[PDB]
Parts: sequence; structure tokens; C-alpha cells
Amino acid sequence: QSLIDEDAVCSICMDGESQNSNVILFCDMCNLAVHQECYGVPYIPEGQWLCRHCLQSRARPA
Ligand SMILES: [Zn+2]
Ligand SMILES: [Zn+2]
Repeated sequence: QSLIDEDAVCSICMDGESQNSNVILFCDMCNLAVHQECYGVPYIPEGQWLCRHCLQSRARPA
């Protein structure tokens, strides 16, 4: 075994199933998990994911 889950469940649909059509992306700060299709994102980005609270947090200092 490796890990238990660490927020391995989507919030928009409460489904922790990482699939091609709906990949449950993990944040970078808070560690929120949500399918890129569930949140409303075109697809998987280059780096990680930053929720509106996440990006807004780091956006301050920049
Ligand atoms: Zn979802
Ligand atoms: Zn976040």
C-alpha cells in the first residue's frame, strides 16, 4: 500500500473516480479534488490545479 486517499473524492459530484472523460484533479495548496469537467475546466493543465481560493491566495504575493 501507499496512501489512504488524501481528499481522493470530487466535491462537485462527490465521486472519486479518476477517468479520462472526468479526471479528478488535485489542488496545490488546499488539496481540493474535483474533476476538470466537474469544475468547468477544458482539460488537464500543464502544472497542478489551483482552486479560486488557491489561486486567489497565491495571486496576492505573485
Ligand atoms: Zn466530479
Ligand atoms: Zn485549492
